[PDB]
Amino acid sequence: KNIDGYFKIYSKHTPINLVRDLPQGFSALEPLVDLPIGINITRFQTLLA
Amino acid sequence: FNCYFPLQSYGFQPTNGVGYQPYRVVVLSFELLHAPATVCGPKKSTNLV
Repeated sequence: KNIDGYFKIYSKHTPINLVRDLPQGFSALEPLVDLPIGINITRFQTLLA
Repeated sequence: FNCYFPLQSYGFQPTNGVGYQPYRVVVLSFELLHAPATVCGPKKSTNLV
């Protein structure tokens, strides 16, 4: 998420048992780090190994 | 004639005077842009009452 230049990152790691490609239920995502960058962003991309 | 090599070396010898001795100079410039702050000074602290 982009907060007026401050880019924030939230995360959560939990085990699952994949049955239908997307486990449902409920969870809460904790924060990871704040990033005072201040650069406009409009798109993104993944980096696969 | 009407031509000159613009760069020249310094005469920093140990016998130089106050007006010719070497001086390690650093110019600290500050910048206030629309982007947020990045480096703020040390704040005071006291014991916990």
